[PDB]
Amino acid sequence: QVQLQESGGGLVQAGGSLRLSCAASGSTFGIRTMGWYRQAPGKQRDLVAIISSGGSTDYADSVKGRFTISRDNAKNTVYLQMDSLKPEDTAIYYCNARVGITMLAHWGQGTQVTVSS
Repeated sequence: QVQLQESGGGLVQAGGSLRLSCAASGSTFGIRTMGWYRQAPGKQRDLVAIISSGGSTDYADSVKGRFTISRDNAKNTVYLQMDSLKPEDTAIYYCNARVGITMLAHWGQGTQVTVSS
């Protein structure tokens, strides 16, 4: 069982930055991937950044070059550095790992990101 603790979001001006933190606990040793998802108002939740245990990363086109996902193994935390924020980035952000059809963990409350202009 893996629990995920999301933090770092909030209200920020366009062009500003936020750093999201996804802290994992439980059977964390075997986590293959970890993704940052976002869910804009009224929209499906989509994966926008993902990192492998090896540190490999992948990004949704919309956030490429602006968001950076990284992990600190010692702290069992996966970060999303969000730079050059746009109003279009407003969403609740969640971290999770997909395991087949289902997810590694119950979805957390996520962390609201609101980008004002």
